This record gives sequence, C-alpha cells and structure tokens, in this order.
Amino acid sequence: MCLKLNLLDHVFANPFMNAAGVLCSTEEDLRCMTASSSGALVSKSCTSAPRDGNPEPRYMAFPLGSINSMGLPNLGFDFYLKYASDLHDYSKKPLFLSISGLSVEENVAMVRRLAPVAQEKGVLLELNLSCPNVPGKPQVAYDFEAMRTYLQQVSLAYGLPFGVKMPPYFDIAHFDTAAAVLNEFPLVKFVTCVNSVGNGLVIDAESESVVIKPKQGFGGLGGKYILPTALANVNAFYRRCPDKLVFGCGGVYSGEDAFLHILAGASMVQVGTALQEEGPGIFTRLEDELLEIMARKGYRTLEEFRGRVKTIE
Amino acid sequence: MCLKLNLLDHVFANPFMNAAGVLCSTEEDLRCMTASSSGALVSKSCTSAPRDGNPEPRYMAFPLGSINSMGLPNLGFDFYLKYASDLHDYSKKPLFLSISGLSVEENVAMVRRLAPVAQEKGVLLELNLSCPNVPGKPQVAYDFEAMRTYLQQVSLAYGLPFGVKMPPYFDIAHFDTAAAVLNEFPLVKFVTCVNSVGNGLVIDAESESVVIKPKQGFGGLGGKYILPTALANVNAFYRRCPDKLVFGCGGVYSGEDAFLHILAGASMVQVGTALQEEGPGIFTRLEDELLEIMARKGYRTLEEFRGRVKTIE
Ligand SMILES: Cc1cc2nc3c(=O)[nH]c(=O)nc-3n(C[C@H](O)[C@H](O)[C@H](O)COP(=O)(O)O)c2cc1C
Ligand SMILES: Cc1cc2nc3c(=O)[nH]c(=O)nc-3n(C[C@H](O)[C@H](O)[C@H](O)COP(=O)(O)O)c2cc1C
Ligand SMILES: COc1ccc2ccc(CCc3c(C(=O)O)[nH]c(=O)[nH]c3=O)cc2c1
Ligand SMILES: COc1ccc2ccc(CCc3c(C(=O)O)[nH]c(=O)[nH]c3=O)cc2c1
Repeated sequence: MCLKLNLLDHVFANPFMNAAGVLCSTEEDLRCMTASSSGALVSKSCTSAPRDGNPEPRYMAFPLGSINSMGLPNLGFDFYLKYASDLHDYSKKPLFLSISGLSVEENVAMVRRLAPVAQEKGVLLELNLSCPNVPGKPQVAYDFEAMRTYLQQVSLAYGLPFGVKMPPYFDIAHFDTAAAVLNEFPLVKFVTCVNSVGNGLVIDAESESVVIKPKQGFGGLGGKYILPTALANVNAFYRRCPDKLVFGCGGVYSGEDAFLHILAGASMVQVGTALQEEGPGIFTRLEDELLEIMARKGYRTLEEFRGRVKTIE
Repeated sequence: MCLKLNLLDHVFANPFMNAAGVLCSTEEDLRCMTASSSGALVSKSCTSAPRDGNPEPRYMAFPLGSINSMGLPNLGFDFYLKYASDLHDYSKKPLFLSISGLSVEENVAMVRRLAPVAQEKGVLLELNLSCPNVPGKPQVAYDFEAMRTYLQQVSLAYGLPFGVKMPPYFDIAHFDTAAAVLNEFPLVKFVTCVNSVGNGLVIDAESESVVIKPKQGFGGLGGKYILPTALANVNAFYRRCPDKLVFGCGGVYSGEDAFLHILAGASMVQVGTALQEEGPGIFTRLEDELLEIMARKGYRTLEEFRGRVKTIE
C-alpha cells in the first residue's frame, strides 16, 4: 500500500504539496516545505521585480476557510530562480516554480530565463492564469482571448512542458471553452484546479466591519467554503483534458478531502488554507488519513481510484 | 420593537422571505409560506408549460449546505398566475412571482399576462436571469449582451417595476459590467443577489459517488458554502446600484447571518437551503435572533445599519 506517484518524469513520495502562496515566499519557507513530509513544493507566484504586496491585514482565517488579497508579495524572480538553480535539494522532492507576471511580456521574460534551469535541474513551471490583466478587464483566465495569447507566447518562449493554475469556473460553457483553449497547447501538461473563489466578502458581526483592508474587504476565498467548487473543476477538466494531468487544490483539510479530489481526477493534491492554519505537520496527518481510507477500501495505489468517481444511472 | 418595513409600495412585517424554489412550488407550499411568519413569499420560477424537472435524486443537503439540479420543475405559469390573481391572501403578506422562461419570447409572453395582475393585485415580478441561452452559450446573466436584450424586451412588455435574480459574480470587472447593464433599466427596482453558486460537485467518500443524478452530479450550491460570495455580491451591487434595492440571498441560517446581509446592503433577506432543511418555523427564530442582535447593539431600525458595513481605512 503506497502513495507514490511518477509523473512528469519525476517521482513523488505522495501526492501532497503546498498550494502556491502558502509557506513558500522566503528561503526559510522553502526549506521548511522541503523538510516536511510533503511529496513536493511550489514557490510563491513571482513577478520580475520584488513586491511588498497589499496593505495589512490582508489574510484572515475562520472555521470554514480564509479570505485574502495579498497582492503578490514576493522576493522577485531572480530569488526564486536562484533557489531553483542553486539552493533546492532535488534529492528531497521535486520543486514547482510559480510565475505570475502582470503582463504577457513580463511572463515571457521570466520563462525564457527559467528554461535552461528547468532543463538542467528539473524545476517545474506552474503558470498562474489568475495574474491580473489590464485593470477593468477580468482576470486572465476569465478572458479567453487573453488566455490564448498568454499560452501561445509562453509556449514559444519556454519550449518545455509546464502547467497552469486556473481560477474556478461556474458555468458549463466556461468549462467547455476553457478546456478547449488549454487543449490547443500540447506543452500544457498539467492543470491545477482551483485558485481562490474570487471576490468574496467576510464581515465580522461584532465590529460591523470587513476583515481585510485591500479592496474594501473583497478577496479570494479558500478552505471549506470551496471544496465542492474545487471538486467540480477538477472533474470538469479531468473529463475534458484526457491528455493532461489535473492537480487538485481547494478545501483539503483531511485525507478524506484528498481522497475525493483524487476520485475526481486529481494527480497531485495541494493544500492552502489548512496548511496556513495548521502548519507543515498537516502533511503526515493527511498521508496517514488517506492511507487509512485506502486500507479500509482495499486500494493499494492511487491509480486504482483516481478519476473513478461514480455517477448515478 | 418590530421589524416592519415598506419597500416597492408595499408593507412587510419583517425582511425575511423564502428563496425562490424553496417551499413554493405547489398550492400547499404557497399556503404554508403564507401561514408562516415570513414577511413575504416568492413562487417557484416558472415556465409557460408545466415541467417535471430532472431525474431524482436532484437535491441533497449536508452540514455546510446543499447542491441541486432540480431542472425547473413547476406547475407552469397558468398555475402561478391563478395563485397570484385568485388564491393569495394579500392581507397576509406580499407575493412575488418568479419567472424563468427558456427564451426571451417565453418571458415576454408571461410578463404581458402578469402585468394586469400586478396592476390589480400588487404581485411583484422577480425575473430569473439564470435561464437558457443560445447554442453553446453561458447562462444569460453571464452573457451581458443577452442580459441587456432580455431586460429591454421585458421592460417594454411588462411596463411596471420589477426585479431580477442574479447569479454570483467573482470578478470586479464583471460586477462593474453587470451593474452598468442593470442601471440602463429604470423599471429594474430590485436586484436579488444571489442564486446558487453554479456547477459544484459533492462526492460521498463511502460510496465513491456523486450525490445527485442529473448532469453527472454537477449542480448549484447553497448554504454555508456561499455566504461570503453572497455578501460580496450584495455589497457590490448595493454600491453600484444606488437607485435600486438589493435583496440578499445566500447562506442565511441565523439572525446573525441576516444581520451581515443587511450591513452589506440587503433590504429583504431570502432563505433557501436553511428553510428547506429546518422548515418554515425558521422564520420566527430568525426574527427573534435579528431583533436580539439589534437590541444588543442599540439599533432600533434596519435603516440605521443597512449598507453600513465598515471598511478598514
Ligand atoms: C495567503 C494566500 C496566498 C496565495 N497566493 C497564491 C499565489 O501566489 N499563487 C497562486 O496560484 N495561488 C495563490 N493562492 C491560492 C492558493 O494557492 C489556493 O489556490 C487557494 O487558497 C485554495 O486552496 P485552499 O482552499 O487549500 O486554500 C493563495 C492563497 C492564500 C490563502
Ligand atoms: C431546491 C432548490 C430550488 C431552487 N429553485 C430556484 C428557482 O426556481 N429560482 C431561483 O431563482 N432560484 C432557485 N434556487 C436558488 C435559491 O433561490 C437561492 O438563490 C440559493 O439556494 C442560495 O440561497 P441559500 O444559500 O439560502 O440556499 C433554488 C434553490 C434550491 C436549493
Ligand atoms: C497588482 O495587485 C494585485 C492585487 C491583487 C492580486 C490578487 C491576486 C493575484 C494573483 C496571486 C494570488 C494571490 C495574491 O497574491 O493575492 N492570492 C490568491 O488567493 N491567489 C493568487 O493567484 C495578484 C494580485 C495583484
Ligand atoms: C435542466 O437542468 C438544469 C440545470 C441547471 C439549472 C440551473 C438553473 C435553473 C433555473 C431554476 C433554478 C434551479 C432549478 O430549478 O434547478 N435551481 C437553482 O439553484 N436556481 C435556479 O435558478 C434551471 C436549471 C436546469
């Protein structure tokens, strides 16, 4: 009975990893994820220049999840490239590097320079298609023409297999159109579903106030609020992208949550809000919990149930 | 101390009503909602002809909320009109009638017949913009050009103040675009935010199956999962539509939850999943709980705090 996976020409002890942005912004953070029982880690979505990000408070958590408008605080690309190139111990586990340029040219410039490092060290690119667009236009992945442009340019500039981090969709026609766009790009080998459920608003009843300062308190939601939305997007893309892998992300707090993601079609399973709250010890528990569910059901490997969610009649 | 208010030329005992489609499909349902301590009631969204809806199971609820793919089962428009015109006791509370035709023409035909009943009896129209659209196309509210046409045609056909039931949005540009569409129509006097969070997926770990039969288990989410989404949409439209009312719907299970919708800007507060689960006694609890929070805060009116959610500097 085991949680090992072999994909994208890498080997993973188990399917768990952090979600981008959680426990992955500094060298300390990355070493801490490396030391954890996770099967992999991803770096904070970066920009070419370092960023301080939005005013605080910009992240808050509650029993059912979290809200944030961090604003891409990050140490800049050169720092993440250097971590990939010179500091990361690939004998411990694989590394994903997440990029989130504020324009298509910014992304092209980073992926050109990531390429030789990816080829020589085996760092894996996750391109974040919630990067903001032009303000007053929707985020990139909710503008199918911009998304196409981003993927064509990044495909040309990088030339290597990569993956994409997708926001959630809520309309079947969007599932259809988005997967069709992704399916135009053979170098897109994995699809991470989902980023935060955008622009929610948490209000504290006692103080009568929003709980985060940017954007009049509007920000992306994560945690228990979003697990069925995440499961839906994992399975939508699993069913529509048969030549790509799907990584699941959203609402994982337990081995059972991870099991559902994997039944929906998840290969890797990322952990955001729960990891933020509990810390990297969450990885041993998730592993133990998922293995206990597998033992009770008689499953010996992940492939025996991945994507095998049953429908009714 | 009482929760009474006046909106749209009607008087309401309190701000609570059912959400469309919950406890409101049959004559028995409507009389039950009428007998409740709700302030108003809304009928099941209807089509010209009666419909059986989708195969069962088509609704399921859980600790954090519900999923449904009901498929617009309804007794057809002649039945709801007849209810509005001959059966409803307007001395008890106002009535809203929800229409959800599958085309623009269907909606026009229903509203032309509704108008003289609205004039004579004061029944209010809630137009459901989570309706069918043209080939491989998103729901109407997610296709701003179709939304505009629907509203143009309905405003011309109906000629009287009405409201619209909106699906949630997740992107600030979308809020900007949707509110601008709506503000083109002076007869659109209220905006109900929000319908269910579309196309989530609930999976049962023990059976390894989805929990509803239609659409391979995909359906609209309600309940706790959607409260911060619902508050965000209420506030966004409250901010953008200063000459309209906003009705809040989504995740209300307590007077606290209702308090947060009213702080966000809600005039009326609709109850879906929690009503489906608890039954119509919920209305007395919600009234009591809301009055209790008001008392503790020293608020005597809803107007003192509606839309007064505080931001951080
Ligand atoms: C504090 C915080 C920072 C995040 N930053 C990023 C990021 O830099 N890039 C990215 O793709 N997603 C980011 N996300 C989204 C998470 O990766 C994840 O998609 C989302 O939180 C849902 O997973 P969850 O329900 O486990 O939180 C961030 C989330 C949180 C809470
Ligand atoms: C069983 C069921 C039937 C529904 N039918 C309708 C409908 O006919 N028209 C409509 O506008 N919304 C319909 N809804 C959506 C609700 O009116 C409401 O927008 C949604 O459930 C969120 O509120 P909640 O969090 O209180 O459930 C329905 C919801 C459920 C659960
Ligand atoms: C330009 O100023 C802004 C403001 C808000 C942003 C929100 C998300 C993002 C993408 C990064 C990201 C963040 C984030 O850094 O805020 N949070 C998430 O939940 N997911 C994400 O993908 C960039 C922003 C940039
Ligand atoms: C035929 O299969 C479907 C699938 C999805 C639907 C979504 C909304 C509607 C409109 C009525 C409605 C329904 C419903 O009757 O399913 N449920 C909601 O949560 N909101 C609604 O607004 C009909 C649908 C029918």
